[PDB]
Order: sequence, then structure tokens, then C-alpha cells
Amino acid sequence: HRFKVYNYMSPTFCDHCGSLLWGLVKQGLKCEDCGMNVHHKCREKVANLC
Amino acid sequence: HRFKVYNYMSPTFCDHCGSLLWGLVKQGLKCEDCGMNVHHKCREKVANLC
Ligand SMILES: [Zn+2]
Ligand SMILES: [Zn+2]
Ligand SMILES: [Zn+2]
Ligand SMILES: [Zn+2]
Repeated sequence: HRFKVYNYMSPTFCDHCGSLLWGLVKQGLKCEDCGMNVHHKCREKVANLC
Repeated sequence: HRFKVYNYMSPTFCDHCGSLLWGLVKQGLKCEDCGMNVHHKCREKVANLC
């Protein structure tokens, strides 16, 4: 994965843990290649396989 | 048009005046129906026709 920080325009959940990516901006990280969305706290817990 | 404020993820120009929508977040307004992108200062100068 190549996670880049993303500003989400709709309530989006974290593809790793299932809770909402809270906030107005900078809510999480979106992988540039496959679109997985994760909380900053969950990026490290995701397998690299993309 | 139904302009809603948008957080752009790439350098985007204003479809009304041609200058860059400056900033990291809240750079401009995107029309929800046809995707036109405008600076907050240009929203009022755009014809309504969407
Ligand atoms: Zn990925
Ligand atoms: Zn999470
Ligand atoms: Zn429009
Ligand atoms: Zn403009």
C-alpha cells in the first residue's frame, strides 16, 4: 500500500477496523493504488499486500 | 448550480476565472450536479445555468 492522507467528502469507514473516519478533513489515509481507507492509528496494523 | 464547499486533492483551477484554487482544504466550491469548480469569490459571478 501507498497511503496518502485524504480529505473525505462523505462519512467513510475505516476498511481495517470498521469505525468512522472522524473529522472534517484529514480524516484518514487512502491507499493511492487500491483505495483502501484507514485511520492514522490503523495504518500500521494493515498487511502490506495491495 | 448547487455549490458545496470541497476539499481538493490535486491542484485544481477555477472553472470561472482560470486561477488556481489555493489552499490545502476548503479551496473552493464544487457544484454537486455538474462538477463546476469555483473560488468562493467567483461563485457569485457564475451564471446559474447548470
Ligand atoms: Zn493498497
Ligand atoms: Zn481504523
Ligand atoms: Zn452546476
Ligand atoms: Zn475564480
